[PDB]
Amino acid sequence: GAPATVTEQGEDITSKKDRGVLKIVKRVGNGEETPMIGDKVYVHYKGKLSNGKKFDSSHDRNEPFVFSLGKGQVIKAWDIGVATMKKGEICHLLCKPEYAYGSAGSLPKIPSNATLFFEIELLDFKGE
Ligand SMILES: CC[C@@H]1CCCC[C@@]1(O)C(=O)C(=O)N1CCCC[C@H]1C(=O)O[C@H](CCc1ccc(OC)c(OC)c1)c1cccc(OCC(=O)O)c1
Repeated sequence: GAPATVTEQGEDITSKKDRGVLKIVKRVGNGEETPMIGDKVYVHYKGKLSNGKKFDSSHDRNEPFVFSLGKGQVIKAWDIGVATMKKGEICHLLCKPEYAYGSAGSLPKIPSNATLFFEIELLDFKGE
């Protein structure tokens, strides 16, 4: 399925080249511009564990997830991955635990040492 395909065929987008964050572009977005550090970014996402269990979806809440990019407001894989996206882009992101919740996890849904899969759609970005 999609998690196997990004694991086996994804692009390593880490600066370290450590395979910690892998990406496949699923829907090509608009033009060339990507968001910059400090931009307010609006996204929709769904996330799943390596055991196949869904853990969250913004679509199910009928509102986007909003954060400021590159400020450590989200897990490392998301600051790294969203920074690569064009407006309107949908991608798949595989996140090894060192770029996600590590050995701690996030109770109750995320266990220790968890590799995470996300589908992410970048809706918009703007400077404040
Ligand atoms: C079950 C996983 C998780 C549980 C908390 C709510 C969100 C959650 O359901 C989830 O799907 C998730 O795993 N997210 C939410 C969408 C962005 C990616 C990821 C996330 O980063 O959530 C953070 C969790 C807290 C956090 C922030 C920064 C960290 O490192 C710098 C970090 O490391 C372990 C952990 C989150 C949750 C809620 C809001 C967030 O930012 C916007 C805001 O603060 O209003 C961010």
